[PDB]
Amino acid sequence: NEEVTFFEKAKRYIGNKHLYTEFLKILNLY
Amino acid sequence: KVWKKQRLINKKNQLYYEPLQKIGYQNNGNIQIIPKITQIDENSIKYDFFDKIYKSKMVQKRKLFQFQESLIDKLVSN
Amino acid sequence: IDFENEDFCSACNQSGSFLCCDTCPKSFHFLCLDPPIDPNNLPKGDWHCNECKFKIFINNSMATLKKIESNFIKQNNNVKIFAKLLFNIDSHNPKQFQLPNYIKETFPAVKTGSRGQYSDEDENSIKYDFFDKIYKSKMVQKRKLFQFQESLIDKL
Amino acid sequence: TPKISLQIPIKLKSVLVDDWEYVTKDKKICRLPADVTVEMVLNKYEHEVSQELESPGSQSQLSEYCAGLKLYFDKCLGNMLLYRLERLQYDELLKKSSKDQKPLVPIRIYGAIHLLRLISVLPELISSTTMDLQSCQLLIKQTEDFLVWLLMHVDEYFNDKDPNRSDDALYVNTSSQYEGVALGM
Amino acid sequence: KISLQIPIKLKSVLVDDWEYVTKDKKICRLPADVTVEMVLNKYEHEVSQELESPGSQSQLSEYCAGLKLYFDKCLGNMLLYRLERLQYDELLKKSSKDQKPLVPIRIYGAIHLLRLISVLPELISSTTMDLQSCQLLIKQTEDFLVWLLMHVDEYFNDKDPNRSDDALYVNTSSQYEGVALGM
Ligand SMILES: [Zn+2]
Ligand SMILES: [Zn+2]
Repeated sequence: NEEVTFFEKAKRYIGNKHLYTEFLKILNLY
Repeated sequence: KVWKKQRLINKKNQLYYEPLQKIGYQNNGNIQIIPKITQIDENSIKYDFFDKIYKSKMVQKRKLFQFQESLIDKLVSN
Repeated sequence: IDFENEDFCSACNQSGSFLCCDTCPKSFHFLCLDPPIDPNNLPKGDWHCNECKFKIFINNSMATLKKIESNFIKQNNNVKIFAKLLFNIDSHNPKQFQLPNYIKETFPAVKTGSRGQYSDEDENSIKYDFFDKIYKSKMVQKRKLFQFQESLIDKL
Repeated sequence: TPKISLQIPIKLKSVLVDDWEYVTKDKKICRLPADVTVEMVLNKYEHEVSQELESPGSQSQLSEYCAGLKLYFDKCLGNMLLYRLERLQYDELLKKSSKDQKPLVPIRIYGAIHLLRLISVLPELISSTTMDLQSCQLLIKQTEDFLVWLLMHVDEYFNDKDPNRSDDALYVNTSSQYEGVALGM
Repeated sequence: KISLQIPIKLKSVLVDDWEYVTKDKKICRLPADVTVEMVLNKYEHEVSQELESPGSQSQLSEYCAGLKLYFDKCLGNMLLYRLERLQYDELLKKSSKDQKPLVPIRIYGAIHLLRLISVLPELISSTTMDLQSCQLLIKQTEDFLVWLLMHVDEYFNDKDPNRSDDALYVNTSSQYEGVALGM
């Protein structure tokens, strides 16, 4: 719910695709 | 402990492997994101991070629970 | 090559009135097809088993095979777990049923015959997080119930 | 390609061997349709599991597993699950559904005995493919969990309670045509 | 033209070394814990325990002793990077001051053995050896590589010398740098 909103806000704010890939890589490493 | 990343095993020789299971496959930290390097999708990692978060909150709650229950045992002993 | 068709129903290794393929020696009873065939309505033309159908459609090309199976497993974006298996059914011909081997040798008083006789002597994410939070709330309330039972038995 | 074994408890093999005698010697067939289809029991199980799982990922695993299990029961029910005789019953429902102008739905009709058969034959099926090891072990674990639950709840779906009441016998005695076709006449 | 197909992970380990004794300026800590002799004795012991044919084990022990002696005689000539040569010389000085003639096999680690193996194709193809003999050598060293890759994380683990201890590598002082590189 609001966490889907979290990840959509991230996808929009971080903006570029590559940087969102990097965010997800960090998240997966954790 | 040490590294979580391979080198660039570039060319034709490298083998990309798509998983058959996307929720609890762990396998490495050498992931490759798509719409032995183990490909995965964004929603999968979404689920896996939610799993980490909720298991972590559950185990934190359980640690507080065992803490408080040992506290209550040592209190009722008194 | 005009090969010989198996006089035993390849699905049930028994003889009878069976339909046979023109590209492989496999022959099958009328009831063994999936779904089984009606003998009054026999197909007009060359008849083949499921294996030959797959062999001619994929044209024995591994690249086309991998392409189609990849496309199908992508189509199983909700049932991906059983995708690899489900892609195997529609490629091969049928066989009859026998329980596994280790199940046979658990009890000795049961025996088999050569005939097969056995005798005794998106919105999904919202829903999933909702299930998460509802079960978590239930569990923390049950923990507080544990605590309250404890506090009442120890105060009383 | 991988090598595995499924550690089934013994009472399940007992139920299967009892079904084996009732299907192979005494000529009894699954009373089609049963009152409780496989759809009902599988929806019941999946509803009885995810309400015990905290994590969203485990629940997604559960739901995908149950959906794939229904799909596999349907796709295999007529191929390799039924013995030489009862395939007549399958062909009978074949004709009936051909006259009904409705696509075939094997789950909403049958009982869970051929589902238990599917579970039993799972080893060779899953081993015959090139599946990687981790997913193999995970699906094995899921099957073991399902069989623990089924062992807990055997009697609701596989016990013939009050065998003096033949109307609750999951297997009806075969009519003359069933043995006429089963003996090859 | 013979070719030796090392597994990829050991190629990565070799390149990792090739950086370590290059632009990070570390060297191999000596005497290491697992020398060459312990490696090969363990290999031969484990493989003779499973092998039943006599000639198999004869060629096994022959390969072992031969690789040993050739490493022993070639280490000084062509297995050392530029930066390491000084440590080599200092070891010779210490041995000759202590009156124990130097054996490379009882001081040097396994990474030099991987260096040797990686060289081996050129070593053989520069010669006039028999085709069957060089072929059996390739098959043999390949089986050695396999047994080594089964245990690759017993020897080639990473430990970051700058923080805890006893990493496979150590750092050099600026004086050692100056003498070895810029003599
Ligand atoms: Zn047949
Ligand atoms: Zn055919």
